[PDB]
Parts: sequence; structure tokens; C-alpha cells
Amino acid sequence: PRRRVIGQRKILPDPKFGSELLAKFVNILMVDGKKSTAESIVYSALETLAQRSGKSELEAFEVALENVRPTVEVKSRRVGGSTYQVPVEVRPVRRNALAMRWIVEAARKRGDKSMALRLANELSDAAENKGTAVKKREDVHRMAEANKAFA
Amino acid sequence: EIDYKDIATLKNYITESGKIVPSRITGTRAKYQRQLARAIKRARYLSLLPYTDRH
Amino acid sequence: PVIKVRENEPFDVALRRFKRSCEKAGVLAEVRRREFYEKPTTERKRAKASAVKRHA
Amino acid sequence: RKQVSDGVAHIHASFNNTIVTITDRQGNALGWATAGGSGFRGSRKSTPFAAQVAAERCADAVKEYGIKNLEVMVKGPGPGRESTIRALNAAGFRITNITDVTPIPHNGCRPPKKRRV
RNA sequence: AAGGCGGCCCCCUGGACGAAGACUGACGCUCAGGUGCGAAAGCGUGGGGAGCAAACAGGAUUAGAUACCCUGGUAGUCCACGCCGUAAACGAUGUCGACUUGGAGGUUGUGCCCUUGAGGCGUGGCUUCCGGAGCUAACGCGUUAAGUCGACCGCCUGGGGA
Repeated sequence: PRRRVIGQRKILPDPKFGSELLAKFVNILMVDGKKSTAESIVYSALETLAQRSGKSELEAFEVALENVRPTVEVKSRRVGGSTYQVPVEVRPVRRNALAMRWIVEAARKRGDKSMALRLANELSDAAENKGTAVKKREDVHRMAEANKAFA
Repeated sequence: EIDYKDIATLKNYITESGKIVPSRITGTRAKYQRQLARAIKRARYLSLLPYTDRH
Repeated sequence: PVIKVRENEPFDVALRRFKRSCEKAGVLAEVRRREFYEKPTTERKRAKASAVKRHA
Repeated sequence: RKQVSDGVAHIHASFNNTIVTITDRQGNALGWATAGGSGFRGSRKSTPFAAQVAAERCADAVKEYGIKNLEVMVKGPGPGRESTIRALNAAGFRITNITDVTPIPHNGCRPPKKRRV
């Protein structure tokens, strides 16, 4: 918005871990204001994760997340007809948001049984970096380097 | 008084690159800037001043 | 618009002096200008337009 | 197969393209790169970035001749004067001279029509 | 005078202006018809032809694109000697003369001044921008008038048709 430069809202930290960055992940995963059942799915699929990649439950997230975190993206921009994809160096906070959001659009796409399976296997494969959330980060780092000309 | 042989004086009124300098800058009266530029244009014929800075 | 680097100088001072030697010569003004033929009627008009403006 | 020691970067900066050409001190060309060579068509051909790569792609092509120093001559208006004279430095040559050798007529030859666009 | 005139050098040549004096003694002003000069395009005869470029060709764009944009390209543009007699040939303001508050500049002369400084005090010519009285339908013009007068000439009398 034009005038209206603004603050932002304190989310509560996550009750089990005390992890403010993981609360944002249940919000992103939540549908229809059912935060309850988002938490069920997440807390589950970190048990299934942290067990099968040598422990640390905060830090099995933050290895898988660090892998998908971007560093540049495009930002399309008209000059007078043809339209210039400009690479632009992404903010600290928006790094995580895009990462988290891509993890979940990847997880929501697969064909395992539960969601807590689907999530656990697209946090496994992030940390050993294949599967669709890093195929997203790679096909964004193409676009930034393919259009590195324009900045 | 101003004179195509006097290539000491003519050097104050050309560039690095051997372009004549405008009265605007140098502060010179416009009668004499005519005489200057004519001096310089002869000098260049006789090879005492250069046209450019390629050589 | 000719330049050298004398000894114990950076690169970055020589590349600066190159540009302040070329804007002082007006190479690029004198090349923009001859991209396209301007009819003399247009040359005289733009000259007037500048002179009348710069009364400010 | 040879030594040269001292060369000459000729950068040719049109509006559509740059050609860098490294040559020895008496005109004889050793290597060259263009922007169009470096995987760039159209809009991106022009840019000061694809002038850079041109430089490199050429400083690469004269490892063989084992140049240390060069003079830079720059011929033209366009983007990639300033960029290309920096990407020959940072890819590991010494720069003795920088010259501007751009043809100015002393009113000479009638250019083409104004464009109506 | 207008059209116009732009590297440097020589030869032939026109006008303007200023200073102080001498000389003729109204020899002046305007001008229908008449004569000359008159951009660009265009025409004629003969040369030349780099670049540019009407026509023309191909490529794009587009509903179409006989165009704008791109790649080429012939007359033409250049020289000599003839014609053509026209332009928003415009300051859209005929020529000549006289008078009528100011300011800021530019250009080119010239005369007086511890030249003492690139300066101080005047006096001609051409020219740019403000603006007063007055004028004007208004916009504006405004000592270089579109103000106040005089002399001669040219021209207008609803729009189309034309």
C-alpha cells in the first residue's frame, strides 16, 4: 500500500519446542482454521524425520530448510513491450517463507497415504537434496543467472 | 599581434586533443577568438600544431 | 582522449581518468549527434529552442 | 606454440554488440570474442554484462600466447566500454594504456534519415 | 536587397560603417507598365557518382499495410553551360522620412582619462530580451512600433465553387 507503512504481528512460539520458526510452518500448512490438526501432522512427521536422519528435531528441519532457501529470484518488469525478468536479492525473512511454502506445495502433490508421510519424505529428500522443492529452487536459480544480464 | 608562428601562445587555447577552445571558457574577446582560430587553422596546415591526438 | 597508467598507481584511478578525459572531449555527444541526418531547418529550430529556454 | 609478452585489446563497442579482439603490437590478431558468441541474442547481446563475458571468453583464448601486459583501444559509443575495460583487468592482465579511437568525421558523409518511431 | 553565405591560401570584385576636414548645391522620396535577381524540387546537353536516397525489390508488423521499421537500391543530390520563376520565398508586418518615458545585454567603430588593471567618462552603426504611455477585438506591439504624423505604391470587400 501507498502511504501505509506498517509493523507486523507477533506469532506465538510453538508449545512443544519453543520454536518461533516452526509455528510459521503449521500456519502455512493449516487449512480452514484447523491449527489443531496441522500440529498433529507436523509434530508427527518430525518424529518420522528426526528418527531416520540421525536425530535433532529442530535441526533436521533446519538442514532440510537451509537446502531449499533461495538467495535470488526474478521480478518481472515492462520497459515498452517486451518484459524483463530482473534478478533481485531476496530478503532474510522471505527466504524462509518461500522455502516453507514450496516444501508444502511439494508435499501436498505426492501420492503417499497420510500427509505426515508425504511431508516426512519431502523433508527427507530436501536434506539429501533431490525431490520437487529443490527442483523448484534450482529452476529459480536458472532464471536469475539466465537473466543476470538485466540487473 | 596574434600570430600563427607563435605556437607557445596557441597551446593555451587548444585541448589535450587539439580542439580549439570556446570563448565561453577561456574568457577571451570575440574579435580575437576569430583571429585565434584562424591562426590555429594555419598552424595545423604547417604541421606546427596537430589536428588530433592520434600521432 | 589518450591516457596511460604511470607506475605505483591503481587500475581504478586510470579507468576513472579515462572517463573524465572522454566526457571532457565529448566523444559520445559527437557520435549520438551523427547517428542521423538532421535537416538544417531542424538544427536551427532546436538551437533557438535552447536559447529561449535558457532565459530563466 | 609462441611467446608475445605485450598485446593490444581492441574493443569494438557498437550499440548491438561488442567484439573484443586481442592482437600483438603490429596488428596481427591472436584471439577474439563477441557478445553473440557468448550465448546471447537480441536484447541481451547489447548489455554491459554480455560485454564482460566477451572479454573473458577472449582472455581465456590467449593463455597459449602467454601475454602479460596490454594496451586497451576502445572504438565506439555503446555499452561495454566501461565494463569490458574492467573485465580484462580482473581476469589478470596489467593495463598500460587506455585509448579512445572512435572515428569522428570533420563533417564528411551524410548519415541516414531520422527514424519515425 | 531578398533567395542565401561556414576548413586554410592566392587572384578578380561589391557593399556597409566610423573619424576629422574639404567639395557639389535639392542633384531628392515613391513607382503602374518595363528590366534584373530569385531555396528546393524538376527539365535540357555533356561530365561525374563516395555517401545519401523519391521510384522499385525483398523482409517484417498488421484484419489488411500498396505505409511507419529493416536489408538493398535507380533518378536525383555533385560540376559545366542553358531553362523553369515557384515556397509557411514568414517578422505571415511595402518603401522613405520625422517626432514620442525606461532597463538589461550582445556586436563593431571612435574620442577624452594617476591608459596605472581585463579599467573611468562619452559618441556613432547593426542586433537580442524585458517593459511604460499609447494603440489593439483580444493576443500582443511597444524608439528596430502594431504609438503620433506625412509622401508614394501594392492589395481586400461572406463561405464554398476556385
